[PDB]
Amino acid sequence: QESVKEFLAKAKEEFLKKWESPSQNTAQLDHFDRIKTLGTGSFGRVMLVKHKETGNHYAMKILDKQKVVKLKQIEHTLNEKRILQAVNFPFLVKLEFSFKDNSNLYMVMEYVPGGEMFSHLRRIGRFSEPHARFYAAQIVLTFEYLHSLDLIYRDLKPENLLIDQQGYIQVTDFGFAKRVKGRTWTLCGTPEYLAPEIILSKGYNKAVDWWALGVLIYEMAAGYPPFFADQPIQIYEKIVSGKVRFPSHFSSDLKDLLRNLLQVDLTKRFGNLKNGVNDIKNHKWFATTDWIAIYQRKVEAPFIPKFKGPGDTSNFDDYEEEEIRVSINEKCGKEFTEF
Repeated sequence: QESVKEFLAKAKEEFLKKWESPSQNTAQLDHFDRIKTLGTGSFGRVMLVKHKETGNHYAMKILDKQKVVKLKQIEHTLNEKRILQAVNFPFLVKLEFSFKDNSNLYMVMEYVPGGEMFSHLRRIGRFSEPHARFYAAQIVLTFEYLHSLDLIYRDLKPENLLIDQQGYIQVTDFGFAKRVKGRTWTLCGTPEYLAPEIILSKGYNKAVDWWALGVLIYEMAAGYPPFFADQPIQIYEKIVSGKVRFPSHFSSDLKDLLRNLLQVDLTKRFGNLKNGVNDIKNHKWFATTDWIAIYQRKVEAPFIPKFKGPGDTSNFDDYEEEEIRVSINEKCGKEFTEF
């Protein structure tokens, strides 16, 4: 409908204004108190912090510049911040401030206290089809938004979907997101979610995000991913074969949708045909979904996470607490000039 076309035209205008003129240097470290480490990786961490004057809580992602350089993540880190400061959609975590110092890069996000979808899925075992469909619809609308801005996301997996106080999704971690008109070539993503054309080192496109949506829906409704194996080389063999076995408890509509998203030939894959996202939105599995009501957050969620307040960390786990050190000498200044 023209109403959807005009919504996406405005969304792209607002994105491009911030993309061309990015905000920089909008807070500093000593404006915040550190509370707890919420998760950790190769070159970065995420910490719960509290702003000292307003009392608001935030999730602060901290990247060590020297480690970003050594793990060959310069361009990816610059993509992450420039995209996050320019987007705006109900199911994306919001960036509130960004800054750098002699040692680190910082992205300060709104804190979502309900935890990762991954924790809730593994607790309960699997989601019913209605529960999986409520989350899937939010991912379909978010990919329709991002792809209309020429953005590929490239990191869909249950750990990157946080559950908010209303039981809706907020997508976090734009470390592999990129603005792409046409093809791109980098190997990135978690093994169980990789499309065949990434494994085979091709020039690939936004169709890899619709493949990853098929893996996510399968894992939500089964409890485990479709190409599961003990080591990556065996996972990759299963993916490129694309043979998939479905549990008997899956509906016939779910099986049919998943055969069309987990299509090895990217030129035949739902989301990547002449009708684009509408082949997914009009599929029988989504017949009960009110797309407008989902966007407006008017549907009652299947599940509300248990937590005590905006500073509660009980839905996240425990990590060794390490210093946030800042050198007296500036490191890697040239590489990160635009941040």
